[PDB]
Amino acid sequence: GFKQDIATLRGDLRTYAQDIFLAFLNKYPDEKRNFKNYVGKSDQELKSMAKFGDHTEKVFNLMMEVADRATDCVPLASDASTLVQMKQHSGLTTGNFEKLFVALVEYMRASGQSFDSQSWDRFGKNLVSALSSAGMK
Ligand code: HEM
Ligand SMILES: Oc1c(Cl)c(Cl)c(Cl)c(Cl)c1Cl
Repeated sequence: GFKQDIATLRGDLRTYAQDIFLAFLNKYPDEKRNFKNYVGKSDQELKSMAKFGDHTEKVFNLMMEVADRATDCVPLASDASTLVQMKQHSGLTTGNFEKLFVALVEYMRASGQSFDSQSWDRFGKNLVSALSSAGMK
């Protein structure tokens, strides 16, 4: 289930984080307007850029902490308010988080692995709800 999936992702996190984030940026190319430094690069080129690998791993590091702290795929209000208050997320709306979790769930659904895609879908919707409640537009 969901807990085992957090372990599975953590056991190869650099690779999972990079491949899921690339799936997000390729499914939703407009979302690069938040990452202007990633424009005009192929997947292989991005995976060569120090900040791509480091930023994406840190994102997933914190996403897995938030998922691990969740009950029944519902994140702590403390984690939702951290994600809202982050200066790095100044620009963002829940739609930005929605698209990332659509890409993550589609990635899990395409993988040959027994990922609980249903639970990640719930987690993505419940994090969007918690982000709105904590004052993200
Ligand atoms: C659960 C979902 C997410 C988590 C846990 C998360 C976490 C983080 C973290 C930890 C950083 C700091 C990275 C660093 O400085 O090395 C960061 C930066 C950032 N995040 Fe997020 N993030 C999430 C979703 C999103 C989404 C959906 C967007 C935009 C569509 C976004 C846009 C950014 C931007 C623009 C930065 C700063 C520039 C960059 O890191 O490349 N985040 N995020
Ligand atoms: O560079 C980044 C990567 Cl790889 C990911 Cl996955 C995310 Cl969510 C963000 Cl915000 C940045 Cl800046």
